[PDB]
Amino acid sequence: YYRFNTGPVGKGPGCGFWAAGWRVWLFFMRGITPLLERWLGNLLARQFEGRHSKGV
RNA sequence: UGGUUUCUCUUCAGAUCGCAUAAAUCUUUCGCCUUUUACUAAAGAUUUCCGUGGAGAGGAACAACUCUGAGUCUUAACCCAAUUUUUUGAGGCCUUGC
Ligand SMILES: O=P(O)(O)O[C@H]1[C@H](OP(=O)(O)O)[C@@H](OP(=O)(O)O)[C@H](OP(=O)(O)O)[C@@H](OP(=O)(O)O)[C@H]1OP(=O)(O)O
Ligand SMILES: [Mg+2]
Repeated sequence: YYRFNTGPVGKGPGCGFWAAGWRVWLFFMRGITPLLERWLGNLLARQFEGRHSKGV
């Protein structure tokens, strides 16, 4: 925004440069994918296999 | 002495790259601090995921070929006659050695 709102261009909304935040949130997904695949796999495996009482 | 786009599989590659950058586990300190998660911010040890490269094999061509550029019997007209070279100052004779 400091580079965007420099001269005659004011301080309205008017700024879609979503590439930076887009990269930031996709690099979040890059690492959250194993964690959520493991967590959702255990969720589905407990729902369809049952809970093991004193197994571990 | 002479010819590649795409799909899959296998294998080997991360001591200067993937000129980009996430998460997790352990162990040790921490930092807050009702306890457990969920966390702070460092060191270390390890892993997973999104990507990548080299080689080989096979498939799908929707590219087109062999007097052709380069020959082991064709094909760069120029390495082809005045003192330094591929055109003789040559010619003649005689003695020595088993
Ligand atoms: O109000 P300020 O503290 O001056 O800052 C605001 C705020 O952004 P910050 O997060 O940097 O404060 C606004 O964001 P909101 O949280 O209010 O949504 C933003 O507007 P948008 O983010 O909605 O675009 C706006 O930007 P601007 O007013 O330039 O359009 C920006 O103002 P400043 O840039 O003047 O700080
Ligand atoms: Mg209790």
